[PDB]
Amino acid sequence: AERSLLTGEEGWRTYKATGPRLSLPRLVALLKGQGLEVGKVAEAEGGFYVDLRPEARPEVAGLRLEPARRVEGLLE
RNA sequence: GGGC
Repeated sequence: AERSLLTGEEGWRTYKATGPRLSLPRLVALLKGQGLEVGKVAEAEGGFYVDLRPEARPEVAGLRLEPARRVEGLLE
């Protein structure tokens, strides 16, 4: 009863990540460093969308994270 | 499906 906005797959919640010196590998490193499991990541004009577990409550210093309402500005 |  909870699906990724990037994939369709159940068990994910899509977040928008923004911040300075952002890049895919660094983003993935910061998250996994907090012991979070990381699903699909996709780059957008204003940052990255990243899938996380719905029960996870992610706090990562240096980044702003918020549940994505709409997915927009994907580089594709 | 990815480790500054």
